Amino acid sequence: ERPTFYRQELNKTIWEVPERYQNLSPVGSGAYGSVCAAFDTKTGLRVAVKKLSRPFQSIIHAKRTYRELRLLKHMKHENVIGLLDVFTPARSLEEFNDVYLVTHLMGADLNNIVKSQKLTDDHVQFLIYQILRGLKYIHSADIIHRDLKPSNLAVNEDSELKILDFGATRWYRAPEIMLNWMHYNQTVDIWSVGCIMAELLTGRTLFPGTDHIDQLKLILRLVGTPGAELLKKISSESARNYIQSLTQMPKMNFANVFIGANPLAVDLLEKMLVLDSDKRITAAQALAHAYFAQYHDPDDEPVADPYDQSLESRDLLIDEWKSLTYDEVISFVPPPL
Ligand SMILES: Cc1ccc(-n2nc(C(C)(C)C)cc2NC(=O)Nc2nc(CCOCc3cccnc3)cs2)cc1
Ligand SMILES: CCCCCCCCO[C@@H]1O[C@H](CO)[C@@H](O)[C@H](O)[C@H]1O
Repeated sequence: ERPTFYRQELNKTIWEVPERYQNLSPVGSGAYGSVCAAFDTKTGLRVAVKKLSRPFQSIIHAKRTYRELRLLKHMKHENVIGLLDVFTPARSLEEFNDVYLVTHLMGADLNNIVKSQKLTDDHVQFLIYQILRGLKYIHSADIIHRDLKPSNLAVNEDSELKILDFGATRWYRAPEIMLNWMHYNQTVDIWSVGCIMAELLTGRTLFPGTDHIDQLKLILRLVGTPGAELLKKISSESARNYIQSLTQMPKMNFANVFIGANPLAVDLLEKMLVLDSDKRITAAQALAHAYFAQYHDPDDEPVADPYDQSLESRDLLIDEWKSLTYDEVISFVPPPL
């Protein structure tokens, strides 16, 4: 049976939700979009309901709506955001204009956990382990996050962590993304992890650049200027010439940057924050690293089913994206509680 819906004025608009979702009230001010906290009476969970803004206004909007819904429907891992529900008040394709996404209500992101303070080594181990476990899964589906940072990491009271993407902001970006490289390795995400880890250990931003060029300046100070093997890999003549014109600075001693840190943590950081992306440790390799001895379990670090990114990259008409999105809404099956 189709659930009974009720209507209510929220965020300047008329929301229409199934009655299982009780006591809607706006959260985040507006920083997560049009979102209300709610209580799901069916499951006994506090949830967040997001009303997608203008989902089918343009081809780009329609495409984004379909890409996010399809992707979130595919994500089924403890350390990655999942969808609790998705619904529309519409009874048919003809009147289909709104899409609501339902997730767990999240009380905190990683910054709310850190508060610019050092964490214990055991706590760092646990948090980084979970990020890497979630990344192994995401990367196995051939997906690159590309914007991993503390505000994209949800963390509950028992420090259980989920990777999401809400869509300063450059502090965790891989140098090759800063340089508009275009053939990104999955290890761009590993760079971000190294930056996050370093901050958890020290309670300070590793590379707090003031602007774009400063960010790169700070990075090079730690990891040194490119060696000969890396110089060989630069197709760009201008990039090649400029780096050749630079003054050679050696890699810093990480042990003398993270003073008093677990030497296993120092070792891992050295393997994450390598300028040459081809030489960075992968998510799977990082999980097997000794730093995570107390958490690593080879039999419970699952991979994803294959994910088709070509379907979302098509050039389709607005009503085609809308119909395909509608199908995704209708075929949705909630997770086992
Ligand atoms: C176009 C596009 C496509 C794919 C993505 N991706 N890619 C990923 C992964 C690659 C899987 C990481 C994840 C997303 N998307 C994603 O996380 N979306 C979210 N939507 C909400 C609902 C609103 O916040 C609720 C709330 C707010 C405050 C408190 N408590 C709850 C949460 S997380 C993004 C954009
Ligand atoms: C002056 C700053 C130099 C930064 C150089 C960053 C090099 C990143 O590393 C590069 O990543 C590319 C994109 O995935 C790969 O194609 C290359 O093989 C790899 O060497």
